[PDB]
Order: sequence, then structure tokens, then C-alpha cells
Amino acid sequence: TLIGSGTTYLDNLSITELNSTPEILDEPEVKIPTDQEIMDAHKIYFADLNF
Amino acid sequence: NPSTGNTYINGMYFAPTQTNKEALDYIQKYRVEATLQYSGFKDIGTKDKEM
Repeated sequence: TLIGSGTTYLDNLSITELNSTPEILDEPEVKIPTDQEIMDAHKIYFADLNF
Repeated sequence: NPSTGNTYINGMYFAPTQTNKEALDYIQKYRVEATLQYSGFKDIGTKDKEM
């Protein structure tokens, strides 16, 4: 868009490529699970004992 | 117990000291009441000692 107040003069409007630009979209990332499900995983344990 | 170390009881000695050989040989029967395995805190007999 080109907005200009007061009378303006234009000519020779060019658009032209230069190069490529890298980028990144959306991934399945590192699943650092929690600090809670750890203590919910060990909620069920058993102690092996030598008599 | 093999599947879980819980140590169910089997019997009960009473150690003879030098100063109590008169009192223990004086007691004939023994009345017992304990926490059972699947029942509750039932009472179980008064049977004689076994020495």
C-alpha cells in the first residue's frame, strides 16, 4: 500500500527476486514429561527383602 | 513370607534368666489374642504351655 498526502509522482515500479530465506514450521519436540508423573509413576512399588 | 516380607508369627519363647526360674515354672496356661491374617483381632484359646 502507498499512501501519500499532497500530490506525488511515480514511475517504473519494479519488483524482483534476490535470494532464498530459510524457515521452520511446526514439529513434535522434546517431551520433557513432568516433575509430577514421575512421582505418579513410582506411586506403586515393592521392596524385595532378604530375610 | 515369600511374595512379601511380612514375617507371620509362629510361636513365642520366653528367655530363662537366673532370677526368674521360679515365676515361669509357676505359670501353666497362656491366653492369647492377636491380629490375625484375614480375620480381625479375634481371641484364640488359652491352651497350656509347651516348654
